[PDB]
Amino acid sequence: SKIIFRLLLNVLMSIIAIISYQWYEQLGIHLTVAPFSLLGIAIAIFLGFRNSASYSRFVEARNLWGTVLIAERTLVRQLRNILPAEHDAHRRIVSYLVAFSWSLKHQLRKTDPTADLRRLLPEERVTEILASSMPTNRILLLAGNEIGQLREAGKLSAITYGLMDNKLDELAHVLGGCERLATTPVPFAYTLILQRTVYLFCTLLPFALVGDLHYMTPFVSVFISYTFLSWDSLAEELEDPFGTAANDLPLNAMCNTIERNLLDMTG
Amino acid sequence: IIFRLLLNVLMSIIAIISYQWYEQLGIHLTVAPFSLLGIAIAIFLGFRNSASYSRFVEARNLWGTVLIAERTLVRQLRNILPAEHDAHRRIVSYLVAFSWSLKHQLRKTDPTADLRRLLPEERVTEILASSMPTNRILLLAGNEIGQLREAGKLSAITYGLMDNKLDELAHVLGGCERLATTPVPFAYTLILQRTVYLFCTLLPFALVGDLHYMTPFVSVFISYTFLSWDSLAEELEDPFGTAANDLPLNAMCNTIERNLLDMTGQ
Amino acid sequence: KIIFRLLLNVLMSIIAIISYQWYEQLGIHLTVAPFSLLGIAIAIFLGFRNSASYSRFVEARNLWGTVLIAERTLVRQLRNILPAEHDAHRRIVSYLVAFSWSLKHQLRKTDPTADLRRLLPEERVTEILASSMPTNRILLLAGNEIGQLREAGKLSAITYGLMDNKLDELAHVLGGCERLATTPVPFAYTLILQRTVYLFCTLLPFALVGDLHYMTPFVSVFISYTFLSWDSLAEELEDPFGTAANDLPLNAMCNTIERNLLDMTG
Amino acid sequence: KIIFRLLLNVLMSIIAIISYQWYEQLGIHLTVAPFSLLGIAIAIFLGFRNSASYSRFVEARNLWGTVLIAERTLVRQLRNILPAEHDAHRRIVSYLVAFSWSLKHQLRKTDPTADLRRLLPEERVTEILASSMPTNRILLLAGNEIGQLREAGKLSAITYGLMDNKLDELAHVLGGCERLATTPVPFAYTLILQRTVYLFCTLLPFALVGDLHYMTPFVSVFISYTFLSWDSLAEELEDPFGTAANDLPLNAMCNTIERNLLDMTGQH
Amino acid sequence: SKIIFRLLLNVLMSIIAIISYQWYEQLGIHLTVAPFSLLGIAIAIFLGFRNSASYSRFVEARNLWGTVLIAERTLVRQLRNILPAEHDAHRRIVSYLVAFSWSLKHQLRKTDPTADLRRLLPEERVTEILASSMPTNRILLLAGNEIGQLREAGKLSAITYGLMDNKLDELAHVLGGCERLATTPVPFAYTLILQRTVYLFCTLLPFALVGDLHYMTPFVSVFISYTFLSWDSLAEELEDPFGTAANDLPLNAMCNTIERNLLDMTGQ
Ligand SMILES: [Zn+2]
Ligand SMILES: [Zn+2]
Ligand SMILES: [Zn+2]
Ligand SMILES: [Zn+2]
Ligand SMILES: [Zn+2]
Ligand SMILES: [Zn+2]
Ligand SMILES: [Zn+2]
Ligand SMILES: [Zn+2]
Ligand SMILES: [Zn+2]
Ligand SMILES: [Zn+2]
Ligand SMILES: [Zn+2]
Repeated sequence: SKIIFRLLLNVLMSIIAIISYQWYEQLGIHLTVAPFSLLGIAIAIFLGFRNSASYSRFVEARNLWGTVLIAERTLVRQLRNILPAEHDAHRRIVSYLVAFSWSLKHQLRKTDPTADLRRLLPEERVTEILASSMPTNRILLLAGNEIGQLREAGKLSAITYGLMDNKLDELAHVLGGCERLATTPVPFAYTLILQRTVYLFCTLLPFALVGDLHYMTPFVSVFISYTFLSWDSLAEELEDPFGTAANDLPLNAMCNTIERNLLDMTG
Repeated sequence: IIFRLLLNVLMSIIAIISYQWYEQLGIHLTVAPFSLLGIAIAIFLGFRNSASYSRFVEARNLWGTVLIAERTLVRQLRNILPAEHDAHRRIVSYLVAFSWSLKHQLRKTDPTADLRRLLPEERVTEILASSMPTNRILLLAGNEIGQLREAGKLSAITYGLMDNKLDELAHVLGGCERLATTPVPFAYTLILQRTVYLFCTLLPFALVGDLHYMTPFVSVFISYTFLSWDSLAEELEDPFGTAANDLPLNAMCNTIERNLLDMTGQ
Repeated sequence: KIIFRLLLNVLMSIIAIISYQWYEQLGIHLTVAPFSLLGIAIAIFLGFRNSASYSRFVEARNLWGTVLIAERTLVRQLRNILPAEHDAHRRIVSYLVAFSWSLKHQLRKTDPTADLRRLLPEERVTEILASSMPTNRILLLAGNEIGQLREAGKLSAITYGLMDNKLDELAHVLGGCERLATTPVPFAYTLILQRTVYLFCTLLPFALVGDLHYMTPFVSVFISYTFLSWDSLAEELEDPFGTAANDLPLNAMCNTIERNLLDMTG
Repeated sequence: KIIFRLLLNVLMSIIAIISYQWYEQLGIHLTVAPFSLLGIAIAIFLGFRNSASYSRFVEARNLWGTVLIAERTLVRQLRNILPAEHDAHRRIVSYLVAFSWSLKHQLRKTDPTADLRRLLPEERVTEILASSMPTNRILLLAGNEIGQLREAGKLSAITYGLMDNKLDELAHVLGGCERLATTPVPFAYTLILQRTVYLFCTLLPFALVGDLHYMTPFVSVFISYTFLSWDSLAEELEDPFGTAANDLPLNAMCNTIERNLLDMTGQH
Repeated sequence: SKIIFRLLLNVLMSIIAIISYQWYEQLGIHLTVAPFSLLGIAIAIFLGFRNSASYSRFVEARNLWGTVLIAERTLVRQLRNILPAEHDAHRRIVSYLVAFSWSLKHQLRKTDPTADLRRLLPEERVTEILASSMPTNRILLLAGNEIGQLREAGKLSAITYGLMDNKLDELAHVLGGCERLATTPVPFAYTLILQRTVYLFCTLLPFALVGDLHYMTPFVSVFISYTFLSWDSLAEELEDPFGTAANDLPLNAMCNTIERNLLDMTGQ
């Protein structure tokens, strides 16, 4: 959908290349294919590496969200297995854990967490969380308070308390990894130039292809332009994995899966 | 894969016998632009198959950890409570339930017969009532270990060491679920398949000038190696499938069960 | 500074356009086929190199991501288990925060004394800066604070150990950042490939001008822009701790850390 | 084994010369440009394939490394915690060494009887050999020894846990190696992926004569050597536990760790 | 290096080709550049992949050595933090930790450690350390005897004893990874291929260049051979990161940094 526009332009520069062609020698222009085949292969190589980097940002982001689900399930498991009777702490903690993940989606989508927070917590908490530098980080400190007082209440050994504390550390690592990938994107520094280069190549290519491909120029030029531009825009979607493009991650579904898992695990 | 090679032999034969008419419109196909495109395709094909490959390997890793963490959890119980064979058999049957249930979840098949062969039916009923049955099998197993802990037969220190093995099985379950629902992005294989198939049909048309009657044998050779490589990526999706090059999840589940049993004198 | 070299190449082309006609008396012939073998090879090497430069920048960010993660969870641990002991909260947070600023000045080679005096008594600042490894001594002192809690019976040996592991993480960060700063990417990779990228871009028109006559500036400028752009991209990524817009925003990261740790302790 | 295919390349090259005459007698032609597009595609796929093979080799290399690391530090812990318990030192050490040799035999699909019988008493050798997974049973036996030191009260639960971790590392090695052996990720495609390289290297002189009429054999086999080296080297690394020139020296590694452990308990 | 030698011979093959192009028609050799473009690009792809592997193993070697400093630092931190009064064991452990790094240097450089060992430790210990097949291993065992005796004097708990024991496990992983990088290089086929082919390709190339370019052949055939040989010889450096070459890790300075960190941390 994004590239259909500029594919048709390339058909036009192709028609312009075909109409302008017989005049090359009157206009003084000689444009052979060998120099463009060298330039095109070097962009291919560079598009290959940039796409590899983008995808691996995607794969990392997906992996970090996988750990929210893994580590919330097993903190709840350890609670049910060591303090089975305290359904009261069960429910408090699960709300923090469910809050943490919706809070994190908003942080990364850069949207308002007030609604989701009120749906799950008391409004005194909702405002303690909204007041923080980082709500997600505030939610974790709160979830740790819940576990801390069970230790001070003697319901946990220092060993079974260390076991659950380690799961909140796993979520701290998820939080940091998501902020690194969010706020430190792939260097934009050249993404502007990284893309300027690929379309400049696609319009000039028919002008250099016609001499060989007299009337087939618009076909082979559009085929070539398709592949180069598809790869470059996938590279740019996948490179903001928390974005809202169609190939980005489905953070809403993932927060829902997370909610259903913990609620099913406590009630 | 074998069908589209023949359409290529046809295209090349069409190109051969329609070659007379090439300058009628001034349509002319050079090899040069097609070798630029064929090289930009080989690169992207190379990178994609890389991701398909890494995805398949991760799934084999995950399943390998099942065997490892289950072997080592049963090892600890045998080494620490060599007397308590009742707990031995209980914990082994949950650990074997987990693999089978994970397999059935990944293949979206019913785990009921397997679960009943291993567990008492009250336990099966608790598991299948869950919207996440394999995750609940872990809660049960964690319970067996915990009452060994609450009955004083394990110290907090080794209880914690066994709980950690359960956390490893939890990472397998998550990673399988994440892989199952997170394919390599479809946009990748969409444009690879559009681009690879178009390029193979057009190719004999551009080879016919250079190779007069030789195009069918060289154009077919070129398209076989691109389609071989492209279809390798498709052999490495669905690692949890049932196909011949999909993982042998059943045989791996039998190995798991075979190990834990010979480990407890059965 | 890269744009400068573009215009030199435009000149190399117009000189090569006018240098061209006399080529007879010296007998110099330059086809473009050999130059496409060399430009391809350079592009392969430049792509592999940029990959290494990007992976080094990424590891820099991960390192800094870990101080923020490790300092947050150490302070959360303190407030979760000793929520009364705010006299140790303030001392440790001040140590954690000074570790970050000291780490930053260390990587940027600037006087840290302002930040240290702003966060610690002049007794401390005199002591830390007397050491040859100031960031290492801050970790040592932060280790004392937890250790004194360990002897004061306020922490078990277990949770004393758990907080020790967070200082360990910060020890690995200090080491990793030091290792990135002292061990630059093998310089053989930067200027020897900078020279061959440079030589290649100027010598390119003199080999193009045969096939392209007055297009040569237009096409040679395009190619050179491509190579010099990608090569300059690897320039930036590969000194991640530098002071430059594209480089890591260390001052912001340290302010976020300080605001987070204080926000966790009012 | 590959020098045979190189010589067929000089042969094919002589056919190309003495029959090129009659090629256009039919109107059949072979330029270089199509075979240069195809050879570059193959070279790209060879790089990626060799990248995957190599990373299989490095991982098998890291897992064997961990065997030596974990056996050394477990024996170190045993010596440092229980300096007096030499009978226990000796029993565990022979299990550790039995584990390594039995892992080598398991990966190479050879018989471990002689190494087991040199190191352990026959009641345990028949028990180990009876088992479904002998290396796994050796780990279980090593674990019983550490278990009875705990039940006898000679170890804290903590320091008993520090050594039990050492056994878990060896269990991860065992599983990683099992997966790197019976799980070539793709199979009978390497048959395709290398048959492709074989046919390209035979058709190459037919496509080279026109440009370079009798020089083809020297150029045709230079190129063939290049392509077939990279391919066979990929297949060597693909199977790191094999007996090839570029595969793992498991024997040197099993001998190093035996030598380390005897030197570590005062048997050298 | 030895590279500049090989650049000058390319000036000879070119002038040879310049002055022997005369006889090409008479000798019946035709050498289009096109087939050499296909070989060159192939080799460039393989060289690109290989350099990556070389660079990776170099980066890993620097990483391993970086952990020596981290693990030794924090071990000394834990000792002061946990048993601040025991400056006597502080000094013995640190001399072991210092001997470990110097011995690790000698082991990787394959040089005698006796001098550095004599400088740092009593004579009975130097003899014991030099007897072992792996002195770095024996040094870790000795440092661990120190920690162990502090545990059986009741001066450490089982937990804080564990906290410090982990640091020695870390050091063992360092030893193991370094030993692994030192004994397991990139498979030598990777280079013999890339050494024979890159060299052979670099000299046959002007012979193909002369017909297309006649007297420019030297200038351009040299540019190409510099690019390939730079990239390939640089790979060879990065593959022996523990080598005594100029571009290899500066192991002596890292052992000096390590010795000075550890002395600064302990009063001196
Ligand atoms: Zn986890
Ligand atoms: Zn509950
Ligand atoms: Zn494990
Ligand atoms: Zn039993
Ligand atoms: Zn952490
Ligand atoms: Zn406070
Ligand atoms: Zn270890
Ligand atoms: Zn002994
Ligand atoms: Zn460490
Ligand atoms: Zn001291
Ligand atoms: Zn001439």
